[PDB]
Amino acid sequence: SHMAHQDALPRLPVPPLQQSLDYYLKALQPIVSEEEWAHTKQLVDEFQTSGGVGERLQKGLERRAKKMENWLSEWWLKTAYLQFRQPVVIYSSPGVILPKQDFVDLQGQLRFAAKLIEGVLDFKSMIDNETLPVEFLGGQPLCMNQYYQILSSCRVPGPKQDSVVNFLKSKRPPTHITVVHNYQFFELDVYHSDGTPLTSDQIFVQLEKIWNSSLQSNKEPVGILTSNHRNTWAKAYNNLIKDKVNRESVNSIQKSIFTVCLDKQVPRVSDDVYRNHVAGQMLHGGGSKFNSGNRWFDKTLQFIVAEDGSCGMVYEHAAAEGPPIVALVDHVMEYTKKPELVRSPMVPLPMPKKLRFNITPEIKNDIEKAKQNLSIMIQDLDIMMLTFHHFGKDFPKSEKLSPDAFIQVALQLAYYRIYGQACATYESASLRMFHLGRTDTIRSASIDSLAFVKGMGDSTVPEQQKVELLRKAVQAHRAYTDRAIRGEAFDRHLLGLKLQAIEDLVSMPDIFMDTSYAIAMHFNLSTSQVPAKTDCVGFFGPVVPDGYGICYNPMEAHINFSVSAYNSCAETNAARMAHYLEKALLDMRTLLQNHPRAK
Repeated sequence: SHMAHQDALPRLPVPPLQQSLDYYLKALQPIVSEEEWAHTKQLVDEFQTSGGVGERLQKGLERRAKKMENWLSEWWLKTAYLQFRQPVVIYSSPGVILPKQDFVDLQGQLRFAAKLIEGVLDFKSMIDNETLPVEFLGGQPLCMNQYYQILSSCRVPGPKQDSVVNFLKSKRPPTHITVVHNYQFFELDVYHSDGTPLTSDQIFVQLEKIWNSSLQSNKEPVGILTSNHRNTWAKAYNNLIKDKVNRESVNSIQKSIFTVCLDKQVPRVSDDVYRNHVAGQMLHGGGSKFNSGNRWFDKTLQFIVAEDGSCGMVYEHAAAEGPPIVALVDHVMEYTKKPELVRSPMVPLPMPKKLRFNITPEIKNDIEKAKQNLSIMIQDLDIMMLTFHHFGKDFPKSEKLSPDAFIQVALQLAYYRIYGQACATYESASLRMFHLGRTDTIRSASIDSLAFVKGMGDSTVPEQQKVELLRKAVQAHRAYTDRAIRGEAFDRHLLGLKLQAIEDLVSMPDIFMDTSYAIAMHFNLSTSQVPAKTDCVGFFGPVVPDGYGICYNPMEAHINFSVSAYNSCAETNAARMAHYLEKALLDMRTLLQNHPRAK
């Protein structure tokens, strides 16, 4: 946004080598054996010895920070996403379930979709004109770059690694979105010749034409191709665009401001699993016989409007970070509530262009393979949605405790109660205090959290001691969180040192081949907070086979939770985890309320 704002942003720092390594050792203590830790302790000493390996890699990073706007940006984008070859569906792109709407028929479905589209466009005008209010935290400026990467962008498959395209500020910025109904894509202009955007009224009319132009689900679901493994899709994609019309259709989709999915009616399911199924619809589409073919997962922003009133979205992580999504969601959902103005007469509108795909035996075969792969992926995903109604940010705030820290500690307690030990845990920290900053790691399994979880279930530890361990664990998490936001965390730094060595063509440092590092980076618990004003929540699959994916949005008086796991791992169970988490949150509240400070 504002040039002066961005120019005043500090550059991402390179923490002192001794600092990060000391923090690293501290974070390893609760998750590795005494034997593995003592060894890592030795490797760390060797790594930072004067004139040693680590010393040179550090200087390498320091030279890097001097020459680039952000020393970590490209590396992070490349290693975390562009080089990740698993399908983006479930394993990378987060899904979000929004408040269910009240429409009961197709007309209502199109009307809402029309309103949503207008809302996103309204948000876009602020981004285009850079009038989007600049943001701060604790009095310090926050980078606004993330906002200029979510619209008019798309991920592009590559044989070895993928890439991202962004046309928001190209010579001739896109003025159309893409609409997909019954697996058929349409190019819809949402701006009149004079630059003004179409009204919800005008949009509805265009959506009506699109719906009518694709009444049956009688076309191959080419879109489902985007849900396959990245190496597989890269090849199928190359073949797909050999045809001129296909290439043109793909191009229109890639350049579209965003995509809106008008989903088809799905079978009824028992009430107790309804939310779980809707989450599924937003994350992956539910399957080849449902709405998965009504998607283009390479697209950065996909808004989904279900037939039964439900709605949500799925965003591609390479190009989109959490903050901009939250802002867009809160803005759009409010816009959909603002009083619509009196209907001004309507002018003629063109027919939205259908983006056809010429099917061949090769493309058809690729589609069938994609259906099979996605069916396997979905069958292995175990999702449990939990609406914690007992309390929200209100209780923790009444105890002068950070709600996010409180939740993370509860999760640590729940995990320990089930497995009897702690595990590498990941929570995302925002690095927006720095120019082009994305994320760093907050490690929730710590010396203090382990002390608390153990003491909580130890009959020999007096409740008064248990409550003190609880407050220390929460305060310790809060401190880690604040340090990470200030660039004092160590995970991206250690990654940087490793990448620096790779680039310098030196032998992989021992500290990275260390078993302790492998354990440290294998997150059995991968979490994320969605601090939105809108009553919504996100979800994603676990980052490891034997892990859980836990997302939450703390509201004032309740907390929205999603817990995912893979069935292929017999040791994990989403429902069981959600149950323990609920009880953990409750037991922590009970302990605190019965053992207050002093009068």
